[PDB]
This record gives sequence, C-alpha cells and structure tokens, in this order.
Amino acid sequence: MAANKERTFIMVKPDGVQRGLVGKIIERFEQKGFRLVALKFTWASKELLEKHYADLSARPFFPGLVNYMNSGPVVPMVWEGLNVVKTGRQMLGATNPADSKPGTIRGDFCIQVGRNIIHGSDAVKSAEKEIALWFNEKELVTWTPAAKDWIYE
Amino acid sequence: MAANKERTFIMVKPDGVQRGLVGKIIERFEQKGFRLVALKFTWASKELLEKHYADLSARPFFPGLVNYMNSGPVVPMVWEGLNVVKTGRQMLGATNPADSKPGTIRGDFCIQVGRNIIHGSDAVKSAEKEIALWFNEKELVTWTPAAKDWIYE
Amino acid sequence: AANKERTFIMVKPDGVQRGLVGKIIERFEQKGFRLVALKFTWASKELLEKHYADLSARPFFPGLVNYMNSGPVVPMVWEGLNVVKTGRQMLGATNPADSKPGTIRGDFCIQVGRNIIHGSDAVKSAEKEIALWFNEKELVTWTPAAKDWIYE
Amino acid sequence: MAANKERTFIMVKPDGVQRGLVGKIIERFEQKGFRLVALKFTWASKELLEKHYADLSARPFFPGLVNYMNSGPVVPMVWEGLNVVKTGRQMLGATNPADSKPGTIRGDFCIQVGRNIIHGSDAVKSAEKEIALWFNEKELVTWTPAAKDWIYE
Amino acid sequence: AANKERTFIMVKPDGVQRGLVGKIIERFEQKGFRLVALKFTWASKELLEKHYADLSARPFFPGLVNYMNSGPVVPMVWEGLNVVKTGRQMLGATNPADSKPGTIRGDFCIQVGRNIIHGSDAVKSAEKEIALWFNEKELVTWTPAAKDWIYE
Amino acid sequence: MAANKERTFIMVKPDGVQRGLVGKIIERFEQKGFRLVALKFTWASKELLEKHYADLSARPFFPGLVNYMNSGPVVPMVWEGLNVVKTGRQMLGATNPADSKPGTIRGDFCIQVGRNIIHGSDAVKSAEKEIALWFNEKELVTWTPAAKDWIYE
Repeated sequence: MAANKERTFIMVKPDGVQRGLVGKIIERFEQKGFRLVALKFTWASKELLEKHYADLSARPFFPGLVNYMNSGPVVPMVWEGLNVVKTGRQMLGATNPADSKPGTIRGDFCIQVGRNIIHGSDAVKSAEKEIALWFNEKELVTWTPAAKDWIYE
Repeated sequence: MAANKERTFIMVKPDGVQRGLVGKIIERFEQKGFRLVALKFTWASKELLEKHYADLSARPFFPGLVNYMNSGPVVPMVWEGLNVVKTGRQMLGATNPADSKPGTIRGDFCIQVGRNIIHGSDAVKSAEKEIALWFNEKELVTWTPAAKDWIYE
Repeated sequence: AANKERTFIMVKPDGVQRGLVGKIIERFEQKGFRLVALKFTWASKELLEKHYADLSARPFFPGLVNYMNSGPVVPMVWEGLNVVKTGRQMLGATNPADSKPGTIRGDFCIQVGRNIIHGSDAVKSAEKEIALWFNEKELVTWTPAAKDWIYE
Repeated sequence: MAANKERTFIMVKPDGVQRGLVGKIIERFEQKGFRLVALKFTWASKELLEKHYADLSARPFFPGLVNYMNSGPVVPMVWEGLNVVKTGRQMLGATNPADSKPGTIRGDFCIQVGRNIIHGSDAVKSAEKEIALWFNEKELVTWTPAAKDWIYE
Repeated sequence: AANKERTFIMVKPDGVQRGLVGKIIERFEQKGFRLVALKFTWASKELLEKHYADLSARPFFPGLVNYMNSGPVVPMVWEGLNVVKTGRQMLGATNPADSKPGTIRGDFCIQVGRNIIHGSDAVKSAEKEIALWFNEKELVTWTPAAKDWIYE
Repeated sequence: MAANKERTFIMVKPDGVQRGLVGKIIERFEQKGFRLVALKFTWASKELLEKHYADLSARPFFPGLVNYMNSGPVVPMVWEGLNVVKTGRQMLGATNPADSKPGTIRGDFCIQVGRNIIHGSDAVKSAEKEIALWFNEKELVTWTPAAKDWIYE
C-alpha cells in the first residue's frame, strides 16, 4: 500500500526487441531511480496475449493484434517506485508515437502506433492485473537498493 | 504520394558543423527509424542561399543572414518516413532554442535563434522545393531498410 | 551584457551520491553555456539557511537545511544568454514527477526532497546565490573558441 | 553445432544490479550484434550458487563467495552468436578489473576483483553447463533478427 | 602539411542498414578530426573493383565487390595529424573478433565480411581512394574554431 | 595508507575545457566507481605552473609550455580509490594520444601530445605533491558513498 512501493508492468514489444532497444529501455528506468522487480524474455503465446488484451476481444483489429504480438519475442518487466505507473507512462510518451515528444522512449525511438515498441500499465489496478498475468509471485524479487535513501525522502 | 515515403530536407548549419554536432544529429534520425535518402557536405554559394532563404529577402538583415550562412560549410540531408516533415520539426524543436524543449536537438545543443545549428522543412511543399534546390535526383538513394516491417505496419 | 547573464547551479547531495555530477555538467557544456565557477564542498547549515532564506516561512525549511547538510554538494556558476530561465527549463520542474523526460530531473530522479539539483529562479536570486557561494576571485573570465558560432 | 549459433552465459552480479548497470550491459551486447536468447532477474539460492561454483568447493573463500553471491539479486542471461563465448569474455575485460582495459565492461565500470559486476562463461563446454544450471530449455527463446544477414556472411 | 593529412573512411552497407552512420561520424568529430567530404551513394561494381584493386588476386574479391554493391554506403574524407594510421586504430582490427572494445568494429560488429566500415591502410592508398570516390570540388576547405586547441 | 583511500590528482587542461570535455571526463571517473574528493575551476598562474612542471624546466620549450598552460582555465581535481593513481593513468590512456587506445579519454577525444586535454599524477608520491600544490587541505572533502560496499570487498 506504501506509495513508494507501487509497481507497474513495462513490456518491450516485438519491434522493440528486433530493433535492439532492450538495454536502452532498461537504462531509462534504472537511471531515473526506479527499482527492477522482475524481468524475462519470452515468446508470448496467443493464450496469454488474449488474456492481456481481453478487453479488446470484440474489436475488428483483435485477431491481427494478437497475431502480431505473437510474431516475435517480448521482454516483460516489473518496476517499483513512487508513482511508477503514471511516471512510467510519462517516460514512455504518448501511445501514438506521432504525439510522443523527444526525450520519451517512443518519442526518441519509433514512428508508427502499430510499431510503438513498448507497453506500460495505464493505472495501478491494471498494473496489478498485468503483473499477475505475466509473472508468478516467486518471480517477483524483493530487495533493497543501496541508494534508496538518496532517492526517497 | 505514399504516406510512409514522405521526405523532408534537414540541414546542419555552419555552427552545427563547427561545434561537432553532425554525427549526433544523424544519430537522432537513425535511432528514431527514419531513412536516410541523401547526404552531402558543401560550402553553399550566396546564390543558392538566396534561393533557399528567398522568403526573407525583404526582411531585416538579409545580406547579414546570407553572409553568415556562406561563412562555413553545411550538411544538407534528405530523410524519408511517415510524417517525417512534421515529426522532423518536432525532433528539431522550436526554431528559437530558448523555446525548444529539452530532448529536442535545438533544446539540447544551442542557445540563440541565429545560431540554431539546424534547419528542417516546414511543410511537404517546401520540402519538395528544398530537396530539388539542394540535390540532383541522381543523388537521392533508393534502398530498403532491413528493419522496415518492424517500423511500419 | 545579455549574453553575460549568470546563474547558480548546484548538484545536491543526492546528485553526488548517485554519480550525476559529470552528466549534469555535460548538459550545460553541450548546450553552449559557459562554466564560470565550480567547486566541491560540504555546506554548513549557516550557509544553507542563507541560501534558502526565501523559504524560511515554510514547514519544510529545517528539513531542507538538514538534508542539504547531510552530504557534499557541487556549486557552479554558468554564463550565457538567458541562462537563468533556460537553466530552469533544462533542470525541469522542481517536483520531478512533473518534470518532463529530457530534463535533468525528469531523466534522473523521482521525489521532490531528493531532486538532485538546484538552479536560481531569477536574475536577482542568481546574483545573490553567486555572491553567497563564491568569492569574486573564484569567478573566472575567459572566452570560448566557439563563441562566435554560439552568439552573433 | 553451427558456429554462428554458439551460446554463452552472461550474468550481472549483485554489485552490477545495485550500481544500476543492467541496461548498459545489455546494450553492449545488443549493439555488438549478439542475439538475446534468455533473460531473468532472480535472487540465486545458495543451492544454485553451490552448483555454479562447484569446482571451488574446497577453497577457503568458497563459503564467503556463496554468501556474497546470495546477498542480492542477479541478472542471468544467454546470448547467441559467432564466437560469443570468447568474444563475450573480451567485451567483459579481464576478470580482475585492475587489468581490464577502458572500453571493456569491467574496465569502464568497476574497480576490485571481489566486486567485478559481471560473469561470462570461459569456454563453450562451461557455457553449455551454465546455461543448463541457470535456465530450463523452455526459457531459451528461438527467434530470427531482421538484421541477421547484415551481421553474418 | 602534417596536420593536413587526409584519409578515406566509408560506412559499408551493413553499417548503413544497422543505423551506425551517426555514431561513426561522431567518433571522428569527438576525436578532433576534421570532416572534408561526405556523401551517400550506391556504388557500382566498376567503382568497387577499382577501390579493391589491391585485393583482386584473392578468392574473396568477387564476393567483396558483390556484397559492397548490395546496399548504399557513406564515403567520407577526414583530415588531421596522422589520421590514416590513427583512423585505422579507431576502426580496430579488420577482423572484428580481433578488434578491441572501444574501437568501432570491436563495439559494433562481429564477422569480417560484415565489418561495417572501411578505412585507408596508408597515405598512398588514401590518396588513391579519395581521388576515386570524390571530385576535388567535393573536398571542402575550412578551418575549425577549435583548431588552436587541437594543434599547436 | 589504506589502499582503498589512495588519492590522485587529475586536471582538465585548457584545451579540454575549451572543447567541452569537463563533464565527460568527470563521468568516466564516477561511472568507474572512484570517489570525488576535490574540484575547482581556475586560471593557473605561471608561478603555480612552473612548480607543477618543474621537472621540465631544463627541457625544450618550457616558457612555451608555461605560457600555453596559462592561456586558458583548467579544472584541477582529486579522486580517491584503490590504485587510483595507476588506474587513473590507464583510464586517461597514453600521454601521446596517437598511442592512447580507443576507450581511453585521450584515445577518444584528442590528437596531439601538447594538446592532450588532461593530466594525471604518475605515481603515489607525485600525487601527494600535486594535491598539496593545487589544493588546500580544507578543500579536500571527506564523505562516504552509499555504494561503497558494492565497490569494495
């Protein structure tokens, strides 16, 4: 419940892996002061993707979206810190890269919304759901950064 | 006329060359996913510069502008991609660097509007004219990036 | 004189601890701003109370002074056109949660009491801060080779 | 057996995670052209560590080494490519950072051998063993980078 | 004249494809070397056979020519003290497996037939290469503001 | 006399300042894990410079050297850590930048030996003398990095 212990789900999409952006994305979160909680590299099954995108099941683009997200591997992650959900979204930039400003991940590194390299949870509740979908609890690491008292009041 | 095949004219100005920013500027376009079409290094004639800046010929300190832009070599370039004209301008930042936001090229690397290191076309129509002014069609390279299908849907 | 405006920028104890001194300096150098003064020091509470005198009516004032006295800092002076206002823009909003990506605070820190860097908020406060942290002898005058490519 | 499909085990050690080097290390391998095969974030058990370091079981420093490696989380990874084992070791630099040259991971980012931020397999056979210790086969991802034919003859 | 030595450096098709043009240019700029000529072009096999004439006795010559004709390249000329020899050192060993971290090839590529960049191996071959790829009209003469801080 | 508390003198020379390398140089020391102890920006007197370069007073072009080092401001620094004198020199690279390897400071950023951007002490004994020459003891800051126990065993 503690503000500083909020968690979000960030995922490098197949285009982000293909284009060599995994390290650069992780570095953005590390240098900011956010704390890694979970990390893996996986080819997501259509089953998992259909759960992740379940709200979109009736949309005409849904099958193509699932097929695309199943067309190469992804890097799911969990990050922890104060307002990491909303601040994470800020760091990512607008969902449509056209509107993402320079300095943001999407603003610096991609062009078109269907190839927008990265996903971040849009709310605390959706983050909790996404974390539970993509990770089991034993994959979530609890640790204490040496720099903690220089990052947080 | 294909949206993804739009081209813009980007030029490193004499101060950008002098201050060692050519590579950094090209890198920003490459990492974004835009496609290089043309590139050269040249000392622009006053004649060419007067055509490029024709819109300013009846405004203050035109001979001064032309003389300054003829005082050192420049790096004219052509870049291709979806909305590259508008997005290019966004990447450059506001023309006056005090208004340019951090993260942008002008925002990060210069200070004063008459020493603002870079130019980008302001519209599709002016891009077509600028490209034709600074390059011959034989200098425009046709090629296909390996990563194309991870940049564009 | 316009191009000779100066501002006070200081890396805070958390900026030093988290290894951001060079990165911060690099941001001002690459922009075209000119270094005028630089040092590394543990600031006394007496000095810090003067530095933050404008905030003395605020509940967080003693905590700010105590915190800023908990590790060393890197006071600096930078010179150039509109460097106070532009400096503030480069630093980003005082509260990092509101600072945009691309700014120093937006890229490198999270919470306002650990916001890594200070910059003067106006020409007048810059003049005050520069005089507080430095002797005139420590302010170096010189001219960058690139000056005519930065200013007309 | 194919030369280009050789794999090695690279692990960010607890000090490397603590000091915010995970993204930077991954970026070194991505930018080189090597291909990510597996990635995770974990607190290694003493059981696993005693298997990883089994050859050292009789050494007087063994218990302290295991305790230290169990004192914070690590980032185990697998990378694929031509001579990735030996070239990986080259990229890491000498095991003792004192002897690691600038440009290498250890040369750029650490000081003392007991806090030397990273591990890489020292031979193809030891890599195969380490990969099997730290990962299961289902965690190893097979995929094809768009850039493959620009990285390999 | 010593400080006016020139070498030919070219980003190969794999360097262009993998988005390394700016990074390569930046390495020479930050070193203090001076850009003299730059372009982007698809090279003909006729040109490439002349460029690689020294290697015509080798079994890999036709494959090298064909490969170098498979995508566009970025030919360049750089100027400065011992730029041919120092350029080669910056590029790293021709075979990337032998190129050390810190060099262009050591940092950015893996296999010798995909080794991203070419640099002249001697003053004489540089003179030949510069004349092959550029007209004298394309070689720009100018003087960097920082010159006196790079050379005495 | 503690090994880990060794200190060296590092100075950005006038060309390093002029060419905008101060931050980059400091960053290389920070990222390595060395500890900043002292830092200033000053225009060095000929008197001070003659003491610093006393060993060269009977060698060619001494007045020229002194005049050049008095032609622009410098950034004197003190850094602390295990074998920081020797490792510092390794990080700087060979004194003549043509011999300095890529990855080193001189290797990456300069060309000619009399314009070689940086100085580092050549031994523990010369460091002690240089530190005492350029700084007062009151300017040497005592502090403890949060990451110390992840840098040193």
